[PDB]
Amino acid sequence: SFNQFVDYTLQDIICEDSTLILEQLAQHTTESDNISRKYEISFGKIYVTKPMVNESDGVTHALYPQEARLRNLTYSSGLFVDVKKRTYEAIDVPGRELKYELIAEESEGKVFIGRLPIMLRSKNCYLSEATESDLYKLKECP
Amino acid sequence: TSGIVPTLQNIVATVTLGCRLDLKTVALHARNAEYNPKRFAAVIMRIREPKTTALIFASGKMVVTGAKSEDDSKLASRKYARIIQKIGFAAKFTDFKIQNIVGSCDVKFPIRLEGLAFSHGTFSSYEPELFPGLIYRMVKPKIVLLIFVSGKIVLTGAKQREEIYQAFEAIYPVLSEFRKM
Amino acid sequence: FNMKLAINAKTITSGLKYALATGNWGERAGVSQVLNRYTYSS
Amino acid sequence: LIGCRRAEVARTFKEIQSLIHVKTKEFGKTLNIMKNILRGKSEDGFLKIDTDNMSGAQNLTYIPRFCSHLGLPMQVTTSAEYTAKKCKEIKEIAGKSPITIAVVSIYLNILLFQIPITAAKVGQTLQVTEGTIKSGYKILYEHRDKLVDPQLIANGVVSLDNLPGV
Amino acid sequence: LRRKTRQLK
Amino acid sequence: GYYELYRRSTIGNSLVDALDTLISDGRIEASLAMRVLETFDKVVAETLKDNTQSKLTVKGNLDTYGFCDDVWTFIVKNCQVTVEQSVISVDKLRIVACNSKKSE
Amino acid sequence: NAEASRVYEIIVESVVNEVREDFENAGIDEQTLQDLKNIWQKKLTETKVTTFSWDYLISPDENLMLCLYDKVTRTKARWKCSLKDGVVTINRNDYTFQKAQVEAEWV
Repeated sequence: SFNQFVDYTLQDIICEDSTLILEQLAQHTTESDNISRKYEISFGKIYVTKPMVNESDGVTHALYPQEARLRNLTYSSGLFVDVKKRTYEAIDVPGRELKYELIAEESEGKVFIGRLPIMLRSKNCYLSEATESDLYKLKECP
Repeated sequence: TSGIVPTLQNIVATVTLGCRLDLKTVALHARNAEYNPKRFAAVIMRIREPKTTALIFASGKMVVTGAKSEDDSKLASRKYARIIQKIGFAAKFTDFKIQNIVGSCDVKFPIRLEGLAFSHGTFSSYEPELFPGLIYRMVKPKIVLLIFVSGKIVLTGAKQREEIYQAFEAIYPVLSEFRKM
Repeated sequence: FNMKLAINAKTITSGLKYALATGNWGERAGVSQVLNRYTYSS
Repeated sequence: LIGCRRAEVARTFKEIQSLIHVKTKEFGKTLNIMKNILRGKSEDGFLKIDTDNMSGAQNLTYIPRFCSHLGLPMQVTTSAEYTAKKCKEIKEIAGKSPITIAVVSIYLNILLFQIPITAAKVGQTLQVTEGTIKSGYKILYEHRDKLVDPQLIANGVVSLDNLPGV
Repeated sequence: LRRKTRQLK
Repeated sequence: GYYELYRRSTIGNSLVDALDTLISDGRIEASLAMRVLETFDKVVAETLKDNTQSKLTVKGNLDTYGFCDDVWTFIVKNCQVTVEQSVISVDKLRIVACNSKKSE
Repeated sequence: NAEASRVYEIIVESVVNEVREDFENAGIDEQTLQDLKNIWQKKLTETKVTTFSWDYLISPDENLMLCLYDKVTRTKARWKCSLKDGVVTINRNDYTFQKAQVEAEWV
C-alpha cells in the first residue's frame, strides 16, 4: 500500500489540483490601462528523495532508521514538484472576447513542498536494498 | 600618549546668507553651477582654490563641504558669498557654524576587530557582511569611529579640533591592546 | 512574489507528522499506534 | 537574524534577504537599533555575557552549511573549518567578509581534496563572484603551509602539490 | 470598484 | 516640440542668416519663420541619427562646466580629439548637450 | 570631410524638399524656395569649411560643439561624458559623429 501510494498516488494528487489560475482584471477607469492579466502556477512531476534530515545549522545528511530512533527524529524524505509559471495578457476591449497570449515569462524548477514520512523497508527506504550484512552494519535487525 | 595626530579631510559647515535667492539665475550666470530641481532642490557650485563645494538653497541657506581646515572653509564661504554679491544678490554674511569635522589617521598596526567588538560591545557594532569596518560610538565626546584591519582610523562627527584629537587619544589605548601578528 | 514564501512546506510536513504521531486522522483516532516490541510475534 | 545568532546557528544577511524582501540599509540600521535596545534591556534586566554570540564574522558556523550546499564529504568540511580558523591570522584577508573567507577556504580545500567541483559551481551555489573566489584563492596560495591542516598532510590523505598554482 | 483579482477554476 | 541647438552650427547660422533677408524683404511672417525653423530643427535631428557612421572622442582639461535648463555646457581646454586615426589638437572647445527626453 | 559633406548635402536636400509644401501653404511663389537654396549654398561655400557640389561669472570664429548627451557621470576630478548625435566645428572644419566619450579632469 505504501509503495503504491508513493509510486502512483502522490502524482495523482499533484495532478488533480496542479493548475492554479488567478485572473487580474484591468480595473481601468480610462482606456489607457485596458490590459488584463492571468497568472497561472502549474505543478508538474513530483520527485521523492531518499530519507534525509536537516539539522539546526542547515547541514542536511542521509538519515538511517537507527539514527532516527536514537535522536528522536522523523524518518522522512523530501517532496519536490516541478512548478511552471505562466503569465498571460489580454487587451481588455469590452464586447470583444479576451484572447490571452504568453509574454514569454515561462520560468520553470523543483520546489520543496514537504517531508513524507517513509515506511521502513519500503522502496524509498535505505533498508529495502540492504543485504543481511548491510543490515548488520547499519545496526538493524535482519 | 600617541605619536601621531589625526589629519582632517572634510569639514562641513553652514552659512546663512539672509536673503531669498533665485536658483534659476545663479545657475545660468555663475560658472560652475549645476541646478537640477528634479534631482535636488538646490544649486551645486564648486571653486578650484579651496577644493570645496557649496550647496546653495533658495532660502539663502548655504552648505560648504570638502574643506581641510576651518580657515579654508571660512575662506571658501567668503568667496562663494562674494560670488553671490557679484551675481546681483544682497547676501549678507551672518553666521558660520562648522558641523562636521571628519579626519583620518593610521595607527600602523593590524587590529583584531572581532575581539574589540566583543570587549567594548556597548559602543561597537561590527558587521563585516555590510561594511568591513567597525563602528565605535564614543559617548564622550560624541565622535564616531570607523576602525579597520589595516589600522586606518576614520573619526567623524566633530565640531572643533578638541573633540577628534581627544577621541583619538582615548581610542588609542583600547586599540593598542588589540594587535594581529 | 517569493516562491519560498508562497509554498509553506511546514503545512505538509507538520500535517503528516501530527497525524502519524497522534492517532488523529484529520484537520478518526487510534489509526497510528506505537508498535509493540514485547516479542517478535507481538 | 538575532534569533539565529543567539542559538549559535546564525545565518547570513543574504539568507534573510532571500526570504524577507528588505533593503540592505534599513535592515542593517534595524539590526543595529535592536542590538542596542537588547543590550539595554539586558543591562536593565538579567545581564548576559555575549561569549561570542553577537560576533560579526561567525565564519565557523557557515562552513558546514555551505559544504552541505555543495555536497562535500565531512573531512573537506573540517579541513575548511581549520582553514577558516587559520585565515584569521592572515592579515591580508582579515578584512574580508566571512562569507568570502568561508567560500575561499572551502574552494581551497576542494582543490586540495581533488573534489571535481569548479569555481563556477561554487560561485553559483553560494552567490559569490567567481573573480572574488579566484582572487581569494590567489592571495591564499602564498600561505599554503599554515592554512592546510598539518595532520592531514601527515596522514597522507592530501598533499600540497594538488593545489594549482597562479 | 471592480474586483481587481478573481479565481479561475 | 523638440530641442533647439543646431542653429548655432554652420548650416544653422547660414539658414538663420538667410531667413532674416526674407524677413527684411517682407517675404515671410513670424509664424512661418519659427515653424520653418522648428521643422528644420526636426529635420536635422531626425536625419542626423540614421545615415551617418563616423566616430569622435575627446580628452582634455575642462575649465568651466554647467547644467541649467536641462543643457550641459563644457569649456574644455588643451584638448585632443580623434575622429573615427586622425588626431586634432584644440585649444578650447565648447560643448552644449541635451537629454534624450522629449520636451512637451 | 566627405562624410560631413554628404551629411550637409542631405540636410539641404531634405530641407528644400520639406519646405516647399510650407511655402505653397503660405501662398508665396515657388522661386522663393530655389533662391533660398542658392543663397544657402553660396553661404556654405563662402564659409570655406565643407565641400559642396550645388570675478567668477559667465559673460562664428569659435571652436564649439553642439550635441546631445545620454549620460554624464562625475567623480572627484574625472568627467565621463557619453555624448551622442552631434556636430563639431573645430579649427573651421566640420565633423559629425554618433558617439563621443569626453574625459576631462577637474582641476
